[PDB]
Amino acid sequence: FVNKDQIAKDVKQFYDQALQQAVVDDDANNAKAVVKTFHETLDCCGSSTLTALTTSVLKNNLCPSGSNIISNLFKEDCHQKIDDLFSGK
Amino acid sequence: FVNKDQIAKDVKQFYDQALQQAVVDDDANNAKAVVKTFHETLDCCGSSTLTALTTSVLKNNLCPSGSNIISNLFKEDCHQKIDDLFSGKH
Amino acid sequence: EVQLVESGGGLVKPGGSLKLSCAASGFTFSDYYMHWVRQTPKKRLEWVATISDGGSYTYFLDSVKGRFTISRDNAKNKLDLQMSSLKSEDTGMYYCARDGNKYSAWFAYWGQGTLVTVSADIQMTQSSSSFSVSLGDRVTITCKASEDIYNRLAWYQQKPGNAPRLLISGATSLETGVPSRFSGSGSGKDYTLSITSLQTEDFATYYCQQYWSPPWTFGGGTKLEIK
Amino acid sequence: EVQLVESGGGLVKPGGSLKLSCAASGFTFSDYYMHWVRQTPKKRLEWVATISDGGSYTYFLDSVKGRFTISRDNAKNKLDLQMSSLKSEDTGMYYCARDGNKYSAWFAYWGQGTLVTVSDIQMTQSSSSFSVSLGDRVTITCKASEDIYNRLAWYQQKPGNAPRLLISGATSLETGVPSRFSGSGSGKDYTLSITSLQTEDFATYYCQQYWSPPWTFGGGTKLEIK
Repeated sequence: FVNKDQIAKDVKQFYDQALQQAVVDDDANNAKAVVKTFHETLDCCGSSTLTALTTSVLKNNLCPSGSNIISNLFKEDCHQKIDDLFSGK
Repeated sequence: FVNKDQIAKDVKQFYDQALQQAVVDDDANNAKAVVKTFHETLDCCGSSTLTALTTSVLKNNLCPSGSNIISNLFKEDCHQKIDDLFSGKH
Repeated sequence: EVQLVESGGGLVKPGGSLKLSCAASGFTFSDYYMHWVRQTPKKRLEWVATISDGGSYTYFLDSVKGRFTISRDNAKNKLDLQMSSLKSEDTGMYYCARDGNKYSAWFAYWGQGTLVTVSADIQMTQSSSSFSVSLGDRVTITCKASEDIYNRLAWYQQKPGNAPRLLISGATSLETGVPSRFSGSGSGKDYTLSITSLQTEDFATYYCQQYWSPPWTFGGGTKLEIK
Repeated sequence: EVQLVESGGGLVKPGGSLKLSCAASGFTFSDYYMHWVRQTPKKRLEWVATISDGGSYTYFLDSVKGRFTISRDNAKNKLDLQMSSLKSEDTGMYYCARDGNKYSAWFAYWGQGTLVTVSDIQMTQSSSSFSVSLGDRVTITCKASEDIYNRLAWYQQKPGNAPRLLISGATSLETGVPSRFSGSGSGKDYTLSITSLQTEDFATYYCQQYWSPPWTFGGGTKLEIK
């Protein structure tokens, strides 16, 4: 059996892992593909845990579209969108 | 540390679990929401393991859109779409 | 080797109760939905009950609903059918069957059966009850569905005394250890089972089954007789 | 209950080498990115290195790149900075710091420091010092060279002691930070306001941006009594 909280936690970790790897240039074009897939599929951008990477994620063309700059803050929403996937929102 | 194969395996199982729960009772509306979210988000329909549920899945309006009737067959594509999510395809 | 051994069957009075049990071995029991299929005295095959891999989910034939209960013990590798309020209609051989996959409703493996004798919907149409064919001949057994099945059709061979054996699944796919002389074709509603170069082991009753929409209905069968 | 103890100093020759080590305790070491921030003798704060939670990912200040190396032992709860080809610019107190979250580049906890003696977004703090009396009110200003999207921290530092985090995300006070401290601002302009100045409040105040690396600090604003 699989528990909602742990699987959401795991998917979020996998995303962070892909994000960190995608941000450093090399054969890590697989990580860049995964990140692009997650961003496009979940209509998100960035990690709420690994927030420091955001500028590097933007500069690596991983978030071409989608407004993340709300009010006067850029909010990283992938961890939320992952939560919404497993919640049904 | 979190590995790709185990996560998809777990995400696929979670989907199956939500699917089974969604088709058995009308008052398991959370499971119906999860299934609708997965189908809409991944542009999929049905479980490749729990294929027998398909008719019940369709009758419970869990697949409003997306062509799954490829030739004279209905292909359950959620397990594939989940694999594609963790592979970086689709 | 996958093994299913059913116990529990006997002579019972109308309204009576029986407790059938199936003892599985040779595979990961916890990974499969398990079912109960019964064969009527007039040799008609009929699906009765399903238990989910974990055991939380349960499916029943409308006529047995509220009189039959299914349970399973994943630790003890056993599956049980608790039959109560027994009617005449329930008389038959009760086969314990492991699903082809986790839950596709086709029966890859069956047990020897337990006889249950009680003292006094998609229609699957098999054109002929029997065919008189000689050795070395060629036969085509036809199976018609009341509705589109979407190639979700199985074929079973059954010699007398023995349980049904799965030949083909998904209308066309032969099982391992099924000879090249057996072939399945068709689409939508019309399906066929063709046997070329008829050998002696081929004389038996052949059934088609749909696994699209429940209840998982079977055909009447087509018994191949020598002439 | 969080503790960081740094060992490895002090006196070294130009071109020389040193091996700084930090001994973490009181939290889950494996869940945080760890950093090295140095304070110059002219009291200017400067971030130098980052190691990922697992250890596989490494970030460096351009001036230390290729001379400095990072490592960590999650089993031994320790972090190391291997310094080589040392220059005069490298002189200062070396603080070991735990990230506020997994990797947001703000420093929630710092160690006492190890002295190392050897012989870009501009964060502008208008006033180097302010002469204010007890019970008074102050507003310390911090200006960014570009929009830093409220990704700004404020640190208080009394002498002898290491910097202590007051505010993160421009406005959010840390636990155990009194109501008299407040942070406001947006884009490039930020402020740290202290009302009813108490005695413990006289110290040097720094702002730091954590939007784009290198994580630059302000010059500081020392509050002196009069």
